[PDB]
Amino acid sequence: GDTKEQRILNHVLQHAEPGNAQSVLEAIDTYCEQKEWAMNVGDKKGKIVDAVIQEHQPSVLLELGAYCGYSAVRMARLLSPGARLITIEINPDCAAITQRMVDFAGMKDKVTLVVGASQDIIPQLKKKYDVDTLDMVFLDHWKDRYLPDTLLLEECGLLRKGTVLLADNVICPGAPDFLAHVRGSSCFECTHYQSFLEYREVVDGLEKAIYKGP
Ligand SMILES: C[S@@+](CC[C@H](N)C(=O)[O-])C[C@H]1O[C@@H](n2cnc3c(N)ncnc32)[C@H](O)[C@@H]1O
Ligand SMILES: O=[N+]([O-])c1cc(O)c(O)c([N+](=O)[O-])c1
Ligand SMILES: [Mg+2]
Repeated sequence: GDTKEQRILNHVLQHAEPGNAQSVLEAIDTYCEQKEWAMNVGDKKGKIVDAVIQEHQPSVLLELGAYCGYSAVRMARLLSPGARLITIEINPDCAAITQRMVDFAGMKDKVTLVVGASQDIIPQLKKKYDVDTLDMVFLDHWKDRYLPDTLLLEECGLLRKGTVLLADNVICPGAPDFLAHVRGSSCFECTHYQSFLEYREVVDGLEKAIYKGP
């Protein structure tokens, strides 16, 4: 047998162009529109992710939630030489898929994959992954972790003035406690980017929260 995540990977390996990150993204998006929905950020919201990366030019980018590697490929392809993406994924099989997808897309030199839970890895980023502060964070893991991991990132000293947090799914499925925190707090300057849930006409949005200092 096989799983949805394996079928998405197999579609890419068999139909996308090796070394062509854009072709990998398009193959995933086509498979998910035509065959089986999956929780990749997708094309519409992905254009917004792309725009945030282009506006901030992060040198150290952290992703929480890798899944099959769609967003890791999408983001990595816009980073400059010497920039790096650290992506944390709790499920070892998804992590294996993500590394296979990254490698196929020609992005392996940009990406450090970490297997584990964000809450376990964040407190180790400075000591084990040679992070000082982060330039940007993409939150796209289980939504009940968005608030507590944001507080962990801050308390661990990983945010600096101007660090960008970009959170998927703030409308659907929703992340209301995260939203109330960053919006209400004087420590974050927030902008809402409304769009659509991946591969659907359901409304969703992203929140961009720029840290302003403690
Ligand atoms: C929405 S999918 C990620 C999609 C990906 N960002 C993309 O756009 O291609 C969410 C993932 O977060 C992972 N996950 C859930 N809780 C986690 C945690 N605490 N730390 C790391 N990964 C987690 C899940 O195993 C799943 O792969
Ligand atoms: O249920 N969904 O439509 C989604 C969509 C998403 O984009 C997700 O990131 C998600 N999740 O992490 O649980 C779920
Ligand atoms: Mg999502």
